Amino acid sequence: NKNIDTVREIITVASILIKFSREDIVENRANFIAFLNEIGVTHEGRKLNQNSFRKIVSELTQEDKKTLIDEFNEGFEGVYRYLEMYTNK
Amino acid sequence: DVLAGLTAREAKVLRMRFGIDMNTDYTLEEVGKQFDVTRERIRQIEAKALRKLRHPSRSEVLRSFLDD
Repeated sequence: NKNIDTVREIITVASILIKFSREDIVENRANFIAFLNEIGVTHEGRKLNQNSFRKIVSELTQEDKKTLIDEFNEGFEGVYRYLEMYTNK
Repeated sequence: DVLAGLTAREAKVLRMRFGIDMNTDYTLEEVGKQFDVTRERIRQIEAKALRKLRHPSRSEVLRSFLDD
């Protein structure tokens, strides 16, 4: 079902990664997105490859994006800063 | 919760997907052993996920000689 619920899921499951095991496994572009696919959080029937992974955060409603920025201070900014730093095309 | 850093949402996805039950009584030392164990559980996940990543997208990894 929904895009923002899935984004909320991804940020929740990644915030965990970020503060538990830290910059070790987060680093490696493939390993990071592979951790999300491991548990099978899927959207529109598709498992999130580097296209679909960034596109659900990038093609996201400004207001619901800002809601995450607002409420999840360190958690959203955490995945945000690392995804724009690490994950290219 | 605020001290070690974890949100109610995060504890819920843990006991949804990762299988680890935050639901019992938690004191300091139990929180301690559970953080250890929960963190280690992720590096056990790591292992299993790097078997689904069969294709060569490996930049660098930990052999013997280049240790920290």
